[PDB]
Amino acid sequence: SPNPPKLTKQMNAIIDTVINYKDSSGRQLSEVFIQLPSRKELPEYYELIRKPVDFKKIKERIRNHKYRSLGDLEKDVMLLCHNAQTFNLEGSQIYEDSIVLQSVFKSARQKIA
Ligand SMILES: O=c1nc2n(C3CCCC3)c3cc(C4CCNCC4)ccc3n2c2cccc(Br)c12
Ligand SMILES: [Zn+2]
Ligand SMILES: [Zn+2]
Repeated sequence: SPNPPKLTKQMNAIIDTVINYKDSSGRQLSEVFIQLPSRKELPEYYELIRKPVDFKKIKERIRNHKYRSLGDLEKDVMLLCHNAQTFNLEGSQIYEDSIVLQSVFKSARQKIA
């Protein structure tokens, strides 16, 4: 049966909150994470990261009704942030941005659900 309207509305609002988020410096943290690096330019990314995912793919899964619960969506957002932390150095801007986006996802979920 189709996802109920409440679930659909919740996923769009949560992902939009994460993608649109700007820190105290005015920087949109999601920017680098929208699209994966190219397989031709950065093959080492695909050698180390077993399940690559980006926000474009998460938005595709939301659009095509693939997530059946908020937990399903959370699993992919957490995977994206975990991959950023696996590939990139601890303490780097991209590693630290992914930790902030995990927090933004959780806070947005608490406000809509
Ligand atoms: O884990 C990630 N790490 C990175 N990096 C790092 C590799 C090393 C540098 C940062 C990216 C770098 C790019 C360049 C390409 C060429 N033009 C500039 C930007 C593009 C996407 C990148 N990207 C992700 C994109 C989506 C999801 C995840 Br979870 C990641
Ligand atoms: Zn549809
Ligand atoms: Zn794990």
